[PDB]
Amino acid sequence: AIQGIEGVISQLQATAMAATVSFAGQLHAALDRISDRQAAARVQAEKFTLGEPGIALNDVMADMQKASVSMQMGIQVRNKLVAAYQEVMSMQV
Amino acid sequence: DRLDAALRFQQEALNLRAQRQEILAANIANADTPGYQARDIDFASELKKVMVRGVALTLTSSHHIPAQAVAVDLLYRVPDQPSLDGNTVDMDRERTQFADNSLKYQMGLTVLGSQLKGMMNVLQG
Amino acid sequence: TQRNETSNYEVDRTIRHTKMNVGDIERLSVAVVVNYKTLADGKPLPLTADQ
Amino acid sequence: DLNDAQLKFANDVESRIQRRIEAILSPIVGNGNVHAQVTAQLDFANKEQTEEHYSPNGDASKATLRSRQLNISEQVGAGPRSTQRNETSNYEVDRTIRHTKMNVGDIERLSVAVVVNYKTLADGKPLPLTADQMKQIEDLTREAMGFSDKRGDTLNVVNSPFSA
Amino acid sequence: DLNDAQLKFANDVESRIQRRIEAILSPIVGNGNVHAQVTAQLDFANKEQTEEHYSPNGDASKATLRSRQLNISEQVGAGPRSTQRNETSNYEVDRTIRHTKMNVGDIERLSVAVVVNYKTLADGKPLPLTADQMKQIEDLTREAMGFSDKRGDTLNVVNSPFSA
Amino acid sequence: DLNDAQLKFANDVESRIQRRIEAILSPIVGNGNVHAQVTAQLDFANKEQTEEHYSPNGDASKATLRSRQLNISEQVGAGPRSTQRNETSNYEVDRTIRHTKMNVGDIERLSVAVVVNYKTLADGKPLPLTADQMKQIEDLTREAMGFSDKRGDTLNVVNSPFSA
Amino acid sequence: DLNDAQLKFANDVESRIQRRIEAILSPIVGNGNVHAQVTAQLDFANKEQTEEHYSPNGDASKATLRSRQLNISEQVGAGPRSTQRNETSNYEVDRTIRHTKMNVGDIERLSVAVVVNYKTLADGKPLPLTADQMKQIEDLTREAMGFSDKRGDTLNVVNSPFSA
Repeated sequence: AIQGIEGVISQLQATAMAATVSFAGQLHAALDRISDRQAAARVQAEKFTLGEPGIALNDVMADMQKASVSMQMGIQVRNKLVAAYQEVMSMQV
Repeated sequence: DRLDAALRFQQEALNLRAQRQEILAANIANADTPGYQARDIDFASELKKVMVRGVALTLTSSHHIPAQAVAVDLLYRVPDQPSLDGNTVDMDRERTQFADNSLKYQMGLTVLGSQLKGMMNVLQG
Repeated sequence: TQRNETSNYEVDRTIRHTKMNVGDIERLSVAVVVNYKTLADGKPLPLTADQ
Repeated sequence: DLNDAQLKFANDVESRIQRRIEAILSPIVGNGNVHAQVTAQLDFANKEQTEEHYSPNGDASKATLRSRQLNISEQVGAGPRSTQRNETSNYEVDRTIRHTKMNVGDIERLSVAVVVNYKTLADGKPLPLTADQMKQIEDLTREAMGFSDKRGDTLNVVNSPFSA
Repeated sequence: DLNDAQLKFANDVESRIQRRIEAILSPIVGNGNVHAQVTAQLDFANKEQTEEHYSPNGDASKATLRSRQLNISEQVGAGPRSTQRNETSNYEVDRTIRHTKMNVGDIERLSVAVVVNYKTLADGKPLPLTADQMKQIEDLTREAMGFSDKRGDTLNVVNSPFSA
Repeated sequence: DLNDAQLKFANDVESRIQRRIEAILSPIVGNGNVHAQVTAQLDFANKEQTEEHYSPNGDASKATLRSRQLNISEQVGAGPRSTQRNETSNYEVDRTIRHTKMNVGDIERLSVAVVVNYKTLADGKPLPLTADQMKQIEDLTREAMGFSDKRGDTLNVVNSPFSA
Repeated sequence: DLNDAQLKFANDVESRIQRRIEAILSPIVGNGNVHAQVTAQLDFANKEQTEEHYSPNGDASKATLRSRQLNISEQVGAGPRSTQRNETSNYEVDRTIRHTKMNVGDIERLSVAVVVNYKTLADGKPLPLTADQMKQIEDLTREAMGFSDKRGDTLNVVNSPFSA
């Protein structure tokens, strides 16, 4: 809106001028990547089921397996993080 | 994006094997149509060119059709013998290539499955 | 003949945000009355069309 | 509250326009031989505007490109001709964002009423003014009031003898 | 509040333009034989603008390239000719970003009213001025006021005898 | 607040230009026999600009390369000829980034009004100046004011007898 | 604030150029028989520039190589000839990065106005100077002012008798 183009003129005027890492942001990015891969695989499989011509079965299965691998990696990382947190928060200070 | 990069070569080779299998099956189907020239793809060259290397409409709105945006050089197989109907499909070569392509497709499946199996076995604990 | 054309455009855009003032005038009607002209004699002579 | 402040703002603007007109109309017509009053239609509405402009790039001479793929095929056998041209072009366009916040209290339409006196000579006869002098007064008042046609300004100067 | 500050700013600008005109009009016409008043239409609207310009690269002579793939094939058997040209080009373009914040309080349109007196000789007859002198006064006032045509400036100088 | 500072800045610039003109116009025309006033249109808008320029590399003589693959095939059987040329080129281009922050308070357009007196000899007759002397005064004023045509500077020097 | 400092910087530069001109113009023309004034258009805009230059390597004689693969095949059966040349070359190029920060306060355009007096002999007749002497004065002033054509410098020296 008006707010949005003010923001975009601000962006350009900082770009002209040019010419804190947070763990929560990284976790959100990783979750978004896993969800995006899963959604892409699901959409491709749905389209292939509906008889779309330009999609092959081997690609569908490979994409599903890659999404499964990514989600398993996410699960294992979550398990390790939870174990570390529960170990740290169980101290006697 | 390292999982995509690690599995890219074998998946692309498998897709190319499926495409060439479709082309060989089309060659076998048209074995008796006159004036047909047998076609095929050079697997190696196409695979390297795919590994080395449309425009969908901009859906800025949340209420408009997504529309559509919409490449292998088909090489002619050199004929073995002349035929009066002008059909260059030599069935012996096509059958040998069909068996070879099916076998190599299965091998590509085995290799890709082994890679995925190892990657999933590493994470299992 | 076959022609497949796909084009993505960028368009001019103008957003105007307006907050009208409270207390503006909508319709003004005015009633004016003038007197006659009493000369030195005292006769109330009416005004003219030009005046 | 705020309405009274706006009204006082309008009154000050009108009074200053009146004084500016009187200042130039005094030396030639004379002190007291000229009276003017000003009314001002003002703008107390807060407006915010953002403007985006794209330079057209439909002409190939002014079109700026980043990537271009041109596949051309001609299989001549007009006979069994077969022409095929697949062209893909990505452009970079000029862009101008203007953000404007209009001032509160601007003038929308100014109408001014000016009345001048007659000329009483040494005898005392109230001789009216001439057409050239009236035109000069009109021009001077237009200059003083900042007369403009986009605003819709109206000016009326009439000549009449002042009452005792 | 802010409106009064803007109005005082306008009054000071107008007064200084008036004084600058009077300063040059005094030595030749004489003290008191010239009166001028200035009104100023000012700009109190905050504007911010960002401009992007791309140099055109449609001509191959001024086109800057990073990578170019040109596949050319000609299978001559016009007969059974077969020409095929696949061209892919990636360009680098000139870029100019300009960020501008316009000043608050600039002048939009200046109109100035100047009145001069007649010339009373030793006898006392109010002899009017000449066309050449009037043109000189107009030019001097245009110079003093900073007359410009893009702004839309209007100037009116008239000659008339001053009242007592 | 800031507007008053800008106005005082303009007044000081105008006064110094006036004094510089008067300094050279004094020795020849004489003390008091010359009066000049200066008005300045200034630039109080903050501008920031970044410029990128790419040297063209369309000519093979000035083209700088990092990697080049040239596959050439000619299967002559024009007969059943078959030519095929696949060329891939990666270039390195000259690059110039310029970042500019324009100064606040620069002069946009300067117009100057200068008036000179007549020449009263020992008898006392106000003899006007000559064309050559007027041209010399114009040139001197142009030099003093920093006259330029890109800015749009205007200068007007007229000759007239000063009043008592 | 900063504008006043810039203005004082300009005034000092102009005064020193004036004094340098006067210093050489004094011994020959005489004390007081020469007056000069200088105006300076200065550069108060902060500019930063980075320049990259690549030496061309299109000629095989000046081309520097790291790795080169040249596959050549000629199957002669022109008959059924079959030539095939696959060439891949990786180059190393000369590179020059220049980073420049322009000084704030540099001179853009200098215009100087100089006026000289006449020559009063023992009798007292104000004899004007000669063309050769005027040319010498022009050359000396050009040397003193640092006259250059890239800047766009203008110089005007005129001869006229000084007033009492």
